[PDB]
This record gives sequence, C-alpha cells and structure tokens, in this order.
Amino acid sequence: FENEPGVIAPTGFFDPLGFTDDIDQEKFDQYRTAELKHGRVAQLAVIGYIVPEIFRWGFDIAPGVACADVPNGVAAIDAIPALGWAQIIFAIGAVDVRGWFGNFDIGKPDLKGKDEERALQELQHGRLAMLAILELLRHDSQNLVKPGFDGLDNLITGLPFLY
Amino acid sequence: FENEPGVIAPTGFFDPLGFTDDIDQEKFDQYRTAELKHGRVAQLAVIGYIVPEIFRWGFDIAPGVACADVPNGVAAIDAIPALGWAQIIFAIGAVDVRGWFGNFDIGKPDLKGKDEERALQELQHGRLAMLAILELLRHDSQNLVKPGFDGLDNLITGLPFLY
Amino acid sequence: MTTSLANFIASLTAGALVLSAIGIALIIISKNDRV
Amino acid sequence: LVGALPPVGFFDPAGFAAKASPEELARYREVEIMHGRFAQMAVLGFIIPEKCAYDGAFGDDFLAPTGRALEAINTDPVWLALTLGVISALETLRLLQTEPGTRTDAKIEGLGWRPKSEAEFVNYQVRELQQGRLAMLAFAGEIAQELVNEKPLLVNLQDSGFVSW
Amino acid sequence: ALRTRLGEILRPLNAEYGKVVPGWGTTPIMGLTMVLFLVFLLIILQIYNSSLIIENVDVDWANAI
Ligand code: CLA
Ligand code: CLA
Ligand code: CLA
Ligand code: CLA
Ligand SMILES: CC1=C(C#C/C(C)=C/C=C/C(C)=C/C=C/C=C(C)/C=C/C=C(C)/C=C/[C@@]23O[C@]2(C)C[C@@H](O)CC3(C)C)C(C)(C)C[C@H](O)C1
Repeated sequence: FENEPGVIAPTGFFDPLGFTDDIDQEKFDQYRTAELKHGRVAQLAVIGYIVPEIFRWGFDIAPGVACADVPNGVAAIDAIPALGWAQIIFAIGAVDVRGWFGNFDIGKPDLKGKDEERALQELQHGRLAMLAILELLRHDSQNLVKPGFDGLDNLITGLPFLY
Repeated sequence: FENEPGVIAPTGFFDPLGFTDDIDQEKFDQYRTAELKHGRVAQLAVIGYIVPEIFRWGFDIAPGVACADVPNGVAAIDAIPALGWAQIIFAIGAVDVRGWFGNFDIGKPDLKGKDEERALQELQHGRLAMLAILELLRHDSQNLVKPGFDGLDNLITGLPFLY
Repeated sequence: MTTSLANFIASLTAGALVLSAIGIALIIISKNDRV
Repeated sequence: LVGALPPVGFFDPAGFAAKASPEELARYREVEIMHGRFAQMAVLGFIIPEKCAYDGAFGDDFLAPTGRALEAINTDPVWLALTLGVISALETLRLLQTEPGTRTDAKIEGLGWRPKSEAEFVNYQVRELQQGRLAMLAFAGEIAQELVNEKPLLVNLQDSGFVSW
Repeated sequence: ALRTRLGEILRPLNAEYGKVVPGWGTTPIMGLTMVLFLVFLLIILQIYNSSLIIENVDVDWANAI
C-alpha cells in the first residue's frame, strides 16, 4: 500500500510491525473505519471526562438524581442500573448500524475547498484523543482501586483551576 | 413470493397485512434471518427461564455471588453489575457479527437425508417458543410490578411439580 | 533470596563456564586440524 | 552512513570521518553497535534488580544497606567472577567464529523477525542505533550518580522531589 | 483389507508415514527446554534434600487443615 491518507510528515508511512502486508483492499477499509470510530469515540470521551466537573444536568435517571451522582469517572457506572445502561447501549448501536439519525443531508457540509487535509487533521486529533483517553483511564483506575497509590489528587490533574 | 419454507398445514400462507407485496428477494432474506434469530433466542430463553428455579451453579460474578441469591425473574438485571452485563453483551455480539466460535466443520454434518422437513420443524418449535416468552415475560413483569394482579404464585404456572 | 539460592545459582554459572571451556577447546582443535 | 537522524543531522565536531580508511569506518560502526547493545543490557540490569530490592520481593538483606545494584561486587565476588568468565568464554566463541567486518552479525536469520522491506530494515537499524546511543549515556549517568550520592536512583528521586510517590 | 465406518472416520489421522522436515529445525528449542527441565528438577530435588533452604518453606509433617 503506502499510498493512502494518514501520513503526516514526521513519520510518514508508519507500519513497523508489517500489519498491512498480506492483505487486499477490503481489509484496509475495515482497519480504517475501526481507527476512525475509535478515534471519534476518544474525541468525544475526553470532553465527556473534562466537563462533568463544572456543571451537571437537571435529570434524575430514576431514583438517584443524575446531578451529583457517583464520582464522575469509573465509579459512575455502578450507580446507574444495568437496565438503563443496556437501553443506552442498544440505542447507540441501533443509531450506529442502522443509520437512524446522525446521517443527515444537512450534516455533510460545504466540502467545497480542502477535503484531503481536514480528514488528516481529524485523524491526528483522534489519535491524540486516543492517547489522552488511555492516561485518563489509567489515572482513574489506579486511584480508584487504591486511594493514594500515586501522590496526586484532583482527578483531571494538569488543570487545577477547575477542581 | 408465496413459495418459501414456513407453510405447514393448518392455515398455510399467513400474510394478512400483506407486508411482502412490493418487496424483492434481499428484504425477504433479511426478514427470514430476523425470524430465525428471534426464534432461536426464544428457544434458548424459555429453557433459561425454566431451569434456574431448581438448580444453579456457584458463580461469583463479582461480590454478588449467584449461588441461590440472584432471582430467576426479570429482576436479575439490576442484581448483576452493569459492567459484567456489558462484557457479556459485547462477547455475544462478537460471536453474533464476526462468527467467532459458532460455525465449525463438526458444526452440522448429518443433513444427508431430511433437509427441508427439519428447518420447518425448527421454525415451528421457534414460533411456539416465541409465544411462550410473551406470556412468561408478561407474567413475570405483571407479578413483579406489584404482586396480587393474578390469583397465583410460583412463576411458571402449569408445572406444580417444580416449585 | 537466602545464601543457599545465591550459591545454587553460582554453582549453575560455574558449571556453564566449565562446559563452555570444554566446548571451546573442542571447537578450536577441530577447526585447526581439519584433516 | 545511516545516522544523521533529522533531530540534529550529521554530528562530527572532531571530524574523525575525514582521516579514516573505510575499514576503520566499519570498525567504528561495529564498536558503536557493540557498546550500544551492552549499554542497553546494563541499563536494564540496573533498573530491574534495584526495583526488586525496593519492593522487598527478594527477601530482606538482598543488596545490603543502601541497596544499589553495585553492592553485588562486595557481597558476591566469586559469583561475579564466574559471570564474567562465562561472558568471556561466549565472546571468545564469537571472536573465533566471526571474521572482521561481520563481527556484529549473528547468523540467526531464521529465529527472529527481520522485516522484509529494505527501507524498514534501514529504519530498524537506525532505531537500534538510537536506543543504543541513549543507553550509552544512561549507563554512565547511573554509574556517576550512584558513586557520587551513594543512594539508589528511585530513592534519590523520592528524596529530591521530582516524583510524587 | 476390510473397511469400517470407524476406519473411514480415523483414516486421515494415519496417512503421513515417513514425512519429515529437511535438516535440523526445532532442535535448539528442544535443547533449551531440556536444560530448563534439568534446572527445575535440580531445584526441587535440592529443596527436598534440605540442601537448599528458602523462606516460608518447611520440609516437615504439616498440620494442614
Ligand atoms: C448494542 C450496541 C451496539 C451495537 C449493536 C454495535 C455494533 C457495531 N459496532 Mg459498536 N459501539 C457501541 C455499541 C454498539 N455497537 C458503543 C456503545 C460504543 C462506544 C463504547 C461502540 C464503539 C464502537 C467502535 C469504536 C467500533 C464499533 C464497531 C461496530 C461494528 C462491528 C463491531 C462489532 O459488532 O462489535 C464487535 C465487538 C468486539 C470485537 C469487542 C471488542 C472488545 C472490547 C474492547 C470489549 C470491551 C468491554 C468493556 C469492559 C465494556 C465497555 C463498557 C463501556 C466502556 C462502554 C458493529 C456495526 C466497529 C466498526 O464499525 O468498525 C469495525 C468499531 O471500530 N463500535
Ligand atoms: C455488540 C453486540 C451485538 C452486535 C454488534 C450484534 C449484531 C447483529 N445483531 Mg444482535 N444480539 C446481541 C448482540 C449483538 N448483535 C445480543 C446480546 C442479543 C440478545 C439480547 C442479540 C439479539 C439479536 C436479534 C434477536 C437480532 C439481532 C440482529 C443482529 C444483526 C443486525 C442488527 C444489529 O446490528 O443491531 C440492530 C439493533 C437494533 C435494531 C436495536 C433494536 C431495539 C431493541 C430491540 C430495543 C430493546 C430495548 C430493551 C429494553 C433492552 C433490553 C436489554 C436486556 C434486558 C436484554 C447483526 C448481525 C438481527 C438480525 O440478524 O436480523 C436483522 C436480529 O433479528 N441480534
Ligand atoms: C565509543 C562510542 C562511540 C563510537 C565508536 C561512535 C562512532 C560513531 N558515531 Mg557516535 N555517538 C556516541 C558514541 C559513539 N559513536 C554517543 C554516546 C552519542 C550520543 C548519544 C553518539 C552520537 C552520534 C551522532 C549523533 C552521530 C554519530 C556518528 C558516528 C559515526 C561517525 C563519527 C566518527 O567520525 O567517528 C566517531 C568517533 C570515533 C569512532 C572515535 C571515538 C571518539 C573518542 C576517541 C572517544 C572520546 C569520548 C569522550 C571521552 C566523551 C566522553 C563522554 C562522557 C559522557 C563520558 C561513528 C561510527 C555519526 C554518524 O555516523 O551518522 C551519520 C552521527 O551523525 N554518533
Ligand atoms: C550485560 C548486562 C548484564 C550484566 C553484566 C549483568 C550481570 C549480573 N546480573 Mg544482571 N540483568 C541484566 C543484564 C546484565 N546483568 C538484565 C538485562 C536484567 C533484566 C532481566 C538483569 C536482571 C538481573 C537480576 C534480577 C539479577 C541479576 C544479577 C546479576 C549478577 C549475577 C548474575 C548471574 O550470575 O547470572 C548468570 C549469568 C547468566 C544467566 C547469563 C547467561 C548464561 C548462558 C545462558 C550460558 C550459556 C550456556 C553454556 C555456555 C553452554 C555451554 C556449551 C558450550 C559449547 C559453549 C551479575 C553481576 C543478580 C544479582 O544479584 O545482581 C544484581 C540478580 O538477582 N541481573
Ligand atoms: C489526559 C490529560 C489531559 C489531556 C488531554 C488531552 C490532550 C485531551 C484531548 C484533547 C483533544 C485533542 C481534544 C480535541 C477536540 C476536538 C474537538 C472538540 C472538535 C470537535 C469538532 C467537531 C465535533 C466538528 C463538528 C462538525 O459539526 C461541524 C462543526 C460541521 C459539521 O457539518 C460536521 C462536523 C460534525 C464535523 C489534561 C486533562 C488536559 C491534563 C492532564 O494532566 C492529562
């Protein structure tokens, strides 16, 4: 291959382990769509981690009010009942696979000028979001399993001006 | 169409609402797959409802041990932690979409003789299995929301020699 | 990690050294007088 | 030859590459590769046992008071000498089995990975050279710091801030 | 030679008499595995012989539970 969007400049074609050697064009499409979906999820999840520390919603997710719920991160999954999580998961999945909502003709915008460059920028931002989500999950799990394993506080560290 | 497996004898071609009128073959295949999957799920689910009322394993599933603790009814969703349910759903979906395990060379030999008259039997058993849940579920939900709606006990009614 | 473990691993190292010395002698002498 | 990584490009303030036969250049490359490999191994072998002693995994009295990796010299001399002798015998085998100009090439060729593309091979050579270059300085830094301060690396870090735990 | 159903089922498992891989091959793995096995056997033998003492291991009749 070696001729596809994704090469930036400092590294060029980044295939050190030879993953894309004995494959045809159909498998690289699956690789690319998986990369894009993981990156978009990470891009959403960085903000989804940052924002719930300044304000909350006015809901109640059943008996336990959604505002001032469990502590933001990994501890928040246990508070929500499993049936609601299954509901949200299946709604997400229906929207994803079936295409209900999301795919709106008003969505696909302009696309008049640069197209091969904006996608590359989106991919780079997504990769950075992937790495940020790792650390974030690493910090959350490490501090939740044992309090004070690393001598740091303020969950979203690095940004002390928030919490 | 009007020429496909599914017709048995007592009624014949059951399409009163005429869903398949301006329909091609691909949507018929999709509908056939949907019916087969829903029916197989119901066939497994009726057994899954009936079995745990008498014997069960000693699984841990986190600190919430399943040894005669989690109820057999639809209330079992909230007893198990949500993350375990998510992992189970993801594994089942991987099997569902990517065919992991499942299809195997020892998968289904036989099939040398009776071929058309086995799929029809599977379909009929699945249809009656789907009618089962509706009542088993309806029964469980009605008896769970507030007991006393129906003058009975012992979830599965009609099998007094179980519980 | 007691003294017994340290001495055991040291004995393993010494045995490896002896075997290596023997093998080196055999290889060198065999390559010299090829035939 | 294959160095000059974009960070700083070619680097030779002393100009040793001017007055040098091609055989001398090949010898210099071989010496660099060997020193780099040994430096990487030594850095790892200082990092790991010190952490094992810090966690207390290897019982008490592992590397004496001030449990640095250099205490093995004065707590186990015979064993250190035996290790050095084994290494010397193995490298004597390497010397007597290899001709000049190929001293860095072990004829494995069937047990590793060795990526197919030649450009990827050159990139892997550069990566080996770079990690070896880093380890060569790291080893000397570790030796100097331990000899000056007489304290372990992680202990020094926890003593002088830097780290939080 | 009589042919049976079980014979036809198991026929593929006995069909490659004499097939080999040309010239050495996985022999170094075999040698390394044998050396590791020898080290393991020596360790357990010396533990049982009380010539190798390690913490929290007591070679004597145990109260068990
Ligand atoms: C019922 C809901 C549902 C359904 C039907 C689908 C269906 C699909 N998704 Mg999907 N997805 C969903 C919810 C759903 N998604 C949610 C909620 C997220 C965000 C968390 C994603 C994120 C996502 C990504 C990033 C990708 C898909 C992809 C796909 C497609 C193929 C992969 C597949 O079937 O899974 C197969 C499942 C696996 C192989 C399992 C992988 C192992 C993981 C890591 C286990 C993680 C378990 C973890 C502990 C629990 C997570 C809880 C919490 C973090 C959410 C398929 C159309 C892929 C696609 O279209 O391209 C190929 C793809 O790249 N999805
Ligand atoms: C990662 C998870 C995953 C993925 C990717 C798939 C992938 C697929 N499934 Mg599938 N499935 C899964 C898990 C998964 N399955 C599990 C765990 C179950 C059993 C609970 C099923 C049961 C199932 C059936 C019965 C059918 C499929 C079908 C399909 C195919 C198209 C539909 C689709 O992608 O979702 C599309 C998703 C939707 C349209 C969502 C529908 C809305 C749901 C029904 C609302 C439910 C709300 C309720 C409150 C949640 C209950 C949770 C809990 C109590 C069970 C595709 C191959 C269908 C198929 O092959 O033919 C079309 C089909 O008929 N699956
Ligand atoms: C003894 C170790 C050693 C050796 C033999 C070499 C050898 C080489 N290096 Mg090199 N290098 C080393 C260590 C070494 N390097 C270290 C530690 C770094 C920093 C991490 C670098 C960074 C470096 C760069 C960036 C480049 C080279 C390049 C080269 C090649 C051309 C340079 C030349 O003309 O001769 C080199 C000189 C000699 C062979 C003679 C030995 C030098 C004197 C006699 C030793 C004095 C050391 C002195 C006491 C400093 C002490 C440091 C202190 C911390 C203790 C050559 C093969 C260039 C190249 O080929 O790329 C195209 C190049 O671009 N090197
Ligand atoms: C080149 C770098 C280097 C050097 C010089 C040393 C040196 C030493 N290490 Mg160390 N180490 C290193 C890298 C290095 N290490 C790395 C990379 C790690 C990370 C895994 C470690 C982890 C480590 C630990 C955890 C420990 C040591 C220890 C030691 C000391 C005793 C070790 C010993 O006797 O092993 C014996 C020597 C070997 C196992 C080498 C292999 C011998 C081969 C297999 C023999 C070949 C077979 C034979 C020749 C066949 C003969 C046939 C014939 C024909 C040839 C010694 C000072 C111990 C100590 O107390 O000191 C701190 C200790 O507990 N090291
Ligand atoms: C982990 C860590 C940290 C961190 C971090 C990092 C790096 C986090 C990651 C940050 C990063 C890299 C965040 C990128 C965001 C990109 C965005 C928001 C763009 C969205 C743009 C969107 C949603 C576009 C929307 C469009 O609708 C438009 C406008 C037109 C439409 O027609 C079409 C579409 C849909 C395209 C701390 C907390 C900082 C410190 C700590 O110490 C360590």
